[PDB]
Amino acid sequence: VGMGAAALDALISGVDAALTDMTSAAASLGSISSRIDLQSEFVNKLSDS
Amino acid sequence: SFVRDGSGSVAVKKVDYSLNANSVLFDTVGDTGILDKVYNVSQASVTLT
Amino acid sequence: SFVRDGSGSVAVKKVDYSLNANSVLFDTVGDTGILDKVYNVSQASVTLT
Repeated sequence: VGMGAAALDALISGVDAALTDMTSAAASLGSISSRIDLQSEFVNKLSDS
Repeated sequence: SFVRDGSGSVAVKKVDYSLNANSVLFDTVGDTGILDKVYNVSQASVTLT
Repeated sequence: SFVRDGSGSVAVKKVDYSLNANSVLFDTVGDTGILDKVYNVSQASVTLT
């Protein structure tokens, strides 16, 4: 409220940086989940063997 | 996974996920993390004549 | 328009309009607007700011 149309660009840049960091975190979480799925499949195959 | 080393020993392997200041999502103590960090690409700019 | 720069930057572009001394239509305080001000009238002169 009453920002002044000067620091709004900096606020947008900070919000975008946070959004990019969260997108990277979500990608890392998805990669971890895929790794757990692959590990579970491999462990099941090894136990069967 | 559970791995039995060839040299007569056993161990357990783990998958590590790092909760650093980039994927913390509202650190509960110091408020230092995704919040309060800028890492902004640039700064507010104005073109003058 | 909303413009995302090549080097991972985001900014908002705006179209500017000037109200200096020829498009203000009764300046509130200074009384020096396009109306409510005196115009020099001479054959071989020009008004410079």
